Amino acid sequence: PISPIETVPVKLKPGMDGPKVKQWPLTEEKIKALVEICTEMEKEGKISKIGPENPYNTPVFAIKKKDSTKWRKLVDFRELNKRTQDFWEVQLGIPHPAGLKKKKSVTVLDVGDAYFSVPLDEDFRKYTAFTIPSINNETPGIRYQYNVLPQGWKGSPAIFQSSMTKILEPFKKQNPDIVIYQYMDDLYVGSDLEIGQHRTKIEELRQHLLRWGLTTPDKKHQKEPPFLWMGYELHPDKWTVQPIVLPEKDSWTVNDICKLVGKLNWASQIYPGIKVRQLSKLLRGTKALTEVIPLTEEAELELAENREILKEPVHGVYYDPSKDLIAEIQKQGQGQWTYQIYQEPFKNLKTGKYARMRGAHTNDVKQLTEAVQKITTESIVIWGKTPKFKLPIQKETWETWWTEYWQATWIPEWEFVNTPPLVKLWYQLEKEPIVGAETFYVDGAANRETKLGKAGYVTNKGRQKVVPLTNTTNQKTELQAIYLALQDSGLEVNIVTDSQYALGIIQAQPDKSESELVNQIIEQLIKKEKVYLAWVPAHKGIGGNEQVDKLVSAGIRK
Amino acid sequence: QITLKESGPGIVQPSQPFRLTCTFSGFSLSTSGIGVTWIRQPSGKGLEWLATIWWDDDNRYNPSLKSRLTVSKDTSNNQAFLNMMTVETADTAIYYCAQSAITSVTDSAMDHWGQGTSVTVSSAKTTPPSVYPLAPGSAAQTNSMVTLGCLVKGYFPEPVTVTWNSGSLSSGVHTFPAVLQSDLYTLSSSVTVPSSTWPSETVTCNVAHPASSTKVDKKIVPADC
Amino acid sequence: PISPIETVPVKLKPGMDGPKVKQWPLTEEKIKALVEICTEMEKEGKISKIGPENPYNTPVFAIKKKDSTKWRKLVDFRELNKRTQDFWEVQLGIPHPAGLKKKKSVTVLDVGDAYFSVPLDEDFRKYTAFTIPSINNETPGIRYQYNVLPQGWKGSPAIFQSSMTKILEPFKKQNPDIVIYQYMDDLYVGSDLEIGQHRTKIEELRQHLLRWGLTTPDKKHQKEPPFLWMGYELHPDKWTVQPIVLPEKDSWTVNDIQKLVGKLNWASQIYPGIKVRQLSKLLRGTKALTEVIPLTEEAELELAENREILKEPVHGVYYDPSKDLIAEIQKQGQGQWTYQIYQEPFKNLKTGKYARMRGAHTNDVKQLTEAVQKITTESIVIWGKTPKFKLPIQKETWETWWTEYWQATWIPEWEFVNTPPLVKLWYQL
Amino acid sequence: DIQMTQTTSSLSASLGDRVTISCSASQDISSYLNWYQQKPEGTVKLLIYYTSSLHSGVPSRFSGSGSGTDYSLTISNLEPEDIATYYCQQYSKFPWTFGGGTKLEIKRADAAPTVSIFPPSSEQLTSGGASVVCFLNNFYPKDINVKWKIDGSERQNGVLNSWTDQDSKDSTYSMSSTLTLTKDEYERHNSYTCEATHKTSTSPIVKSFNR
DNA sequence: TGCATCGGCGCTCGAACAGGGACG
DNA sequence: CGTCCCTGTTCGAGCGCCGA
Ligand SMILES: OC[C@H]1O[C@H](O)[C@H](O)[C@@H](O)[C@@H]1O
Ligand SMILES: [Mg+2]
Repeated sequence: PISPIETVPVKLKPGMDGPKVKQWPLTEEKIKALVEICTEMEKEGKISKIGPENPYNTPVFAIKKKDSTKWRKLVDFRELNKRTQDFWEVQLGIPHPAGLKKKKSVTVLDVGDAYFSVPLDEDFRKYTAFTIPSINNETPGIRYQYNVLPQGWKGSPAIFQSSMTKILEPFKKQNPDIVIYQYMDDLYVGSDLEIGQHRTKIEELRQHLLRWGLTTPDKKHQKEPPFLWMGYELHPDKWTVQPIVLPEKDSWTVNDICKLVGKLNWASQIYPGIKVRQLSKLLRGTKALTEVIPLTEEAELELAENREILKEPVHGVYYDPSKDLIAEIQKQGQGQWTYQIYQEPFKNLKTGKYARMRGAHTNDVKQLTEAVQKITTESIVIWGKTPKFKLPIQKETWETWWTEYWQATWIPEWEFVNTPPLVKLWYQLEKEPIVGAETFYVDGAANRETKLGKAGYVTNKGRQKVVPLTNTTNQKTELQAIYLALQDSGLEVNIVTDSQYALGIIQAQPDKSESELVNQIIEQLIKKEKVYLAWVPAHKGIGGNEQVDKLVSAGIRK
Repeated sequence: QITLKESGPGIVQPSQPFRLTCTFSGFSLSTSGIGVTWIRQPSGKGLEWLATIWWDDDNRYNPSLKSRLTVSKDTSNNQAFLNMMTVETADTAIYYCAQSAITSVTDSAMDHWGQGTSVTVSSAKTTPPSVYPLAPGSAAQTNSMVTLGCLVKGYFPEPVTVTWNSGSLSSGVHTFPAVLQSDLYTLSSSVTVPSSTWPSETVTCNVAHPASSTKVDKKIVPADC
Repeated sequence: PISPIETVPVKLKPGMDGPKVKQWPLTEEKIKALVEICTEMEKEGKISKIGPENPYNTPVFAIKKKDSTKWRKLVDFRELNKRTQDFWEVQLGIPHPAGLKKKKSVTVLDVGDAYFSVPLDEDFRKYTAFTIPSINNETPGIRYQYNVLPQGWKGSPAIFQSSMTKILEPFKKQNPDIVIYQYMDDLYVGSDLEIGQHRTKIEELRQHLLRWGLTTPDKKHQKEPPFLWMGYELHPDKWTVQPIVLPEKDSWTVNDIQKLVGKLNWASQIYPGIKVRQLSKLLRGTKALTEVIPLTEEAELELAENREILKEPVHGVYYDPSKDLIAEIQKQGQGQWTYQIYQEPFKNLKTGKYARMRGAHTNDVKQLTEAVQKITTESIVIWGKTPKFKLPIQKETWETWWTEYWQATWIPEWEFVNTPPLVKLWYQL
Repeated sequence: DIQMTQTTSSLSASLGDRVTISCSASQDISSYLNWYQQKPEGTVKLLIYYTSSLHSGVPSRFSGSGSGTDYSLTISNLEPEDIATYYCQQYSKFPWTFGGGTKLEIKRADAAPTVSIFPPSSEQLTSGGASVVCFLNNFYPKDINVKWKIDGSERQNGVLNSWTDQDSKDSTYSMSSTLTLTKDEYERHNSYTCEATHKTSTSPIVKSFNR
């Protein structure tokens, strides 16, 4: 039957009226087809014939499943959806097997006719009016309207979900020791009761739901591990992600790449370390979808490594509350990062990967932080607890970094795990002006109306240099000057800029960047033995600054 | 201007209870941070924390004794009390109360102390001392210094006051602390006077026992044989 | 139902809608507490279950107050407060006591409860919706909304103000020397009484409030050290400014002179007559950094002089109550943190240095959040307004832990910045 | 239950001297230890609060030093009052606990005990009892040892002892010791020997008598 | 002869925004 | 001072994967 839950009130967006969309004609066959379907639906309470005064309509056509040869009613709710008020979606994240606990007995159920069992707000119904055209030009079509949650309507998910929550609500207050993972119309139920006592509860539940219009068809797994749930197979002590086969196709259009990387990412959750930083860069560059792209071997390497892993069968385990969480990070190919979350050593719970790069110029200490931050949140989400970390960075490296960085930072409890490629700061600016090295007073400039400018140093030892540049800008140049001073220099030097932009990028102890100029500057830094930069308020006259200023403002200033 | 004074029964039947009262002036048990602490010091032994009653009745008891202890107060009268149930001889000690006070995030000490109260646990009944003289025997006096003594045996309770020649002698005197013997007290005093003085000049020992309202004299006549 | 009182209508700033801010993750610990506080708030009918039909949201979390050991629900109503600023600020703004800054001791009472006894304008309710997350997303979110004035919403103190003034008439007339100021869910009480007598008058206020409905949290006072509870009182006198100071080197190399010039230069924007020509001359040609330039007598004349200009608070700085308040924090290292509060740039209204709680645990995040609370408290006390924080941290790092160290009923506005240690315009040695 | 230990319990020094007493904890008490002074009379005062803070009115020659598990009280330069018993109290955790106390004394040239033994008074004997008193007077240092012997045979049944406190003026000690026998057990022997072994004479100072 | 809707995640790209400076 | 110009940050779009 139809549920007796009070209906959730639905409005149209402010100032908007219902959909008045024309119905295209249909084949005499398609029509009579719909006519069957709708009469069944009308007889089942799902829809009801409507009056002439109803001015709305949303298209309806029918199509058949090639395998069944049976037709199905598809209603196109795009305009209603466009006009239907906003909701605050309540499905806040998808559950994960990793967070499940081991339970004595377990059952999974699925509700039948989910949406079609929940009443649609009495007042919103007229908008769902649709027409199934008359065999001909003869009579106005047959008008109908929805009395339940329409398939493909904007509010059916949020509303069925809330509805299901209210329904379970009482049953849960009376059975606080039976976990019920409620995902849309699927129910994972488990408890630590005896197969008997348990079944006597699972029955009690289905009954309660029936009383509410929710049917629990014999498409329920009873004492049936593997339990097929949310895309995984659940076994008593281990769980598996249902088989993941990647399109091993001949050629590769960008779109094919997405379908591959996405599939891989899905795998990153259980298959230890998956690199994708590789073939993913393919998408890069303004490519149109169908357009094929030459599968770089750099990318070929990935796929290779990847597939290799996916070949090896793995699994994960359930979470035991007493034994705290352990998350270990691994450093991968530059940019990439893998991790495994476990409680008992080689028994992983879940495995994932962090590969985003925040900022143009960055560095492995940062990325490691960024990695640890993500893992934390993801844990809070699955276990509501933060984990203990094992990181490839010695307490020492960290001590220096966080202690000297001007930004505040931290990492929750952890310990160093010796297992390279370890993370370490590659170079280090000096704290004091080193004596026994020149002092290259760098600088640079450019003209906004020409795209070109000069940029070079003027050391204390009367020395000069002034390379000309086109397609740059103060920032580019003042950053360029500092580059020269790093080549035209011994393994010890004092540099001096007037630019915070430049100084800032450097101090961050970057060890990778988006622009070469800086990758090359990082290169020069990891190569010295004593670099030291000091800053000076450009345009004031300070020491060897006027020098380089006029020297570079040559044909831009006075 | 802060003072504390312990009061109690001084002598208590075993298994019975006693109630000590600390009367203080100069501060209030109402002022946040303040509290009164009870300390104990058995005869000859060191300090022992008993309990602390705080301005917010969030009292603390010494584990070993929480069972027979109860701290309390009458804020309006600046008094604090310590009840002790079923006392045993081991409870015989001096009991102090001390103003204790939390002043900063770090400072918490027992700022001022009282002089104590002597609680004695004994089923003994008040008994006056038996006084016996002490005069050397076989080793008759020589032209040097002689040492006469006095023995105050089996009395209860304390104290006894021993002086020589009604206060006249006080230089070579030594009155030793008493000891328990069959739940009774026994102590001696010794005097060392030049031989040219005794027996040529009487040397008597005066023993006073407040509790029994007695006073006795013992002339130290030289041992005849 | 709670009060026969007629609800005062509130309307969002024209052209702005209600908050549609998403609910962030929550540790089991907080959810459990959040669930319990909400279930019971529901029974007593202060909030009401609601579903997807309500398109608004504000996030919620809870903090276990070190204050009283009892959990405290916290709804981050910053969006909503911003979207309804004409109501609680211009129209029914609660006046500020100049004198509150001047007391020797000032205690804070959490009087949120007072709010649960006033109906919230029936229409305005949809805007206070919030959702409760579930570990591992075992179920959808549980939503609610308020019927009584919510805690943490700037509207409440504004509305409840008539009732509050009434409630305090007694106590305030029998203590014409104590100062009381209401800022959101708190009551700032300040006296010049000896601490012990202060600590008492507070309990007395706590009483008067009780003899009137208002309950206020029981603060713990442990007997074992540290006697943290000794900090409860605020002392607006140990509240001093941190001026900028020019070093004092024995001999000044090039390097030093340079740095002394940048800073003295920077400072020139704050203070009037900071002159640097005379002193830069000493660095007149392309010299090597380590060269011990001997200080001129012409120069020295001013180094040791500008510093005389650097000993008195930026002159000509007015506090316009009509404007905002910004605060910047610089991680000076060694658990050190400095801060400036201004409305306009370089016209600071206050500069100071939050030292460091011994319970810093070598956790910058923890210390910053503590610094942000400290400075916020100072702001409320001094001007009765919360500053917007330019925070020296990475947004996504701060957002992962700040709640773990938060211990306040309010939440100030904040943004993130990444400005390197240009010049220690604000530091020492 | 944090046991507090002051190892040195009895300590002799001299006016002018600088002294240091040890107080160690069973576990880091984070400088939540106080120092108490207890004069020979028994009145107890507070010297230092919080490892090393000088309680008001306390002479500026007292210093608290210490941390974690180990702490030390340091009396600048001894005056005659200072010669007292000292206590350390810990307040990191209840139950509050005190050290064992360190008695600070006065160094004096050594001195042998002036032994004297006494027959059982006539009166005591008349009643039916017999105590044999033996005084060990004004000797130094405190550590002395007595030994009874009857007709050469050593006896320990009936011997009660009493030690005095360092005398205030002459800085010495004294000791009573009383062997209590029955009137007949006394009259059932002849030799009564009191033997004092003191760190002065490698030979025990003896004194005896024969009823 | 549409295969919707809602949610979470990954990847990229490209608005929109917020300082520091530079020209006028 | 009013523009503009140059970055670096953030966040949503548009695809894909997975769930019902
Ligand atoms: O009031 C100042 C000081 O007075 C006393 O000496 C207290 O023992 C101490 O804790 C307090 O800090
Ligand atoms: Mg420049």
